[PDB]
Amino acid sequence: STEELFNEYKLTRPYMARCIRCAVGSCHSPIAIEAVKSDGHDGYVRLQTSSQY
Amino acid sequence: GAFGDIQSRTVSSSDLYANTNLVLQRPKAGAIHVPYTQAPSGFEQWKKD
Repeated sequence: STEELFNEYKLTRPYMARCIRCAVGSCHSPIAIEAVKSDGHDGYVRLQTSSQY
Repeated sequence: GAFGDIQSRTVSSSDLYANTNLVLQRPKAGAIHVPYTQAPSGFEQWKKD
Protein backbone atom coordinates (compact mmCIF):
# COMPACT_ATOMS: atom_id res chain seq x y z
CA SER A 1 0.00 0.00 0.00
CA THR A 2 1.46 3.29 -1.28
CA GLU A 3 5.06 3.88 -2.40
CA GLU A 4 6.12 4.64 1.19
CA LEU A 5 5.51 0.98 2.02
CA PHE A 6 6.48 -0.26 -1.44
CA ASN A 7 9.75 1.60 -0.73
CA GLU A 8 12.76 2.42 -2.90
CA TYR A 9 14.25 -0.65 -1.15
CA LYS A 10 13.77 -2.56 -4.40
CA LEU A 11 16.21 -0.13 -6.02
CA THR A 12 18.73 0.24 -3.20
CA ARG A 13 20.03 -3.05 -1.62
CA PRO A 14 22.00 -3.14 1.66
CA TYR A 15 25.77 -2.65 1.68
CA MET A 16 28.81 -3.21 3.90
CA ALA A 17 31.12 -0.79 5.71
CA ARG A 18 34.04 -0.80 8.13
CA CYS A 19 33.52 -1.06 11.88
CA ILE A 20 36.16 0.05 14.37
CA ARG A 21 35.76 -3.17 16.36
CA CYS A 22 33.92 -6.28 15.18
CA ALA A 23 34.86 -8.14 18.41
CA VAL A 24 38.44 -9.18 17.59
CA GLY A 25 39.50 -6.19 15.52
CA SER A 26 37.96 -4.30 12.64
CA CYS A 27 36.07 -5.78 9.69
CA HIS A 28 33.93 -4.83 6.69
CA SER A 29 30.50 -5.71 8.08
CA PRO A 30 27.01 -4.60 6.98
CA ILE A 31 26.09 -3.84 10.62
CA ALA A 32 28.13 -0.62 10.49
CA ILE A 33 26.24 2.41 11.78
CA GLU A 34 26.61 5.49 9.60
CA ALA A 35 25.07 8.09 11.92
CA VAL A 36 23.02 8.45 15.10
CA LYS A 37 20.54 11.20 15.99
CA SER A 38 19.43 11.90 19.56
CA ASP A 39 17.21 14.98 19.29
CA GLY A 40 14.01 13.34 20.52
CA HIS A 41 13.10 14.26 24.08
CA ASP A 42 11.51 10.89 24.95
CA GLY A 43 14.81 8.98 24.85
CA TYR A 44 14.30 7.10 21.57
CA VAL A 45 17.30 6.68 19.27
CA ARG A 46 17.32 6.90 15.47
CA LEU A 47 20.26 4.89 14.13
CA GLN A 48 21.25 4.84 10.46
CA THR A 49 22.99 1.58 9.57
CA SER A 50 24.73 0.47 6.39
CA SER A 51 22.24 -2.38 5.92
CA GLN A 52 18.52 -2.25 5.14
CA TYR A 53 15.60 -4.17 6.62
CA GLY B 1 32.04 25.71 18.19
CA ALA B 2 29.84 28.75 18.89
CA PHE B 3 26.11 29.38 18.56
CA GLY B 4 25.49 30.04 14.88
CA ASP B 5 28.28 27.93 13.41
CA ILE B 6 25.76 26.77 10.78
CA GLN B 7 23.51 29.56 9.52
CA SER B 8 20.73 29.64 6.93
CA ARG B 9 19.08 32.86 5.73
CA THR B 10 15.67 31.13 5.62
CA VAL B 11 14.37 27.64 6.32
CA SER B 12 13.95 26.85 2.61
CA SER B 13 17.17 28.59 1.51
CA SER B 14 19.54 26.14 -0.15
CA ASP B 15 22.59 28.38 0.31
CA LEU B 16 23.95 28.41 3.85
CA TYR B 17 26.98 29.64 5.78
CA ALA B 18 29.20 27.05 7.45
CA ASN B 19 32.25 27.57 9.67
CA THR B 20 33.10 24.28 11.39
CA ASN B 21 36.91 24.30 11.04
CA LEU B 22 36.74 21.13 8.97
CA VAL B 23 40.22 19.62 8.55
CA LEU B 24 40.87 16.40 6.64
CA GLN B 25 43.32 13.92 8.14
CA ARG B 26 45.59 11.17 6.85
CA PRO B 27 43.72 7.86 6.48
CA LYS B 28 44.90 4.63 8.04
CA ALA B 29 47.09 2.39 5.90
CA GLY B 30 45.05 -0.55 4.68
CA ALA B 31 41.72 0.97 5.77
CA ILE B 32 39.17 2.72 3.54
CA HIS B 33 37.54 5.60 5.42
CA VAL B 34 37.30 9.38 5.31
CA PRO B 35 39.05 10.90 8.34
CA TYR B 36 38.04 14.39 9.36
CA THR B 37 38.25 17.02 12.08
CA GLN B 38 35.41 19.31 13.13
CA ALA B 39 34.36 21.54 15.99
CA PRO B 40 31.55 20.21 18.20
CA SER B 41 28.09 21.36 17.17
CA GLY B 42 27.72 24.85 18.59
CA PHE B 43 23.95 24.37 18.66
CA GLU B 44 24.33 21.60 21.25
CA GLN B 45 26.81 23.64 23.31
CA TRP B 46 24.46 26.62 23.36
CA LYS B 47 21.53 24.34 24.24
CA LYS B 48 23.57 23.14 27.22
CA ASP B 49 24.56 26.69 28.27
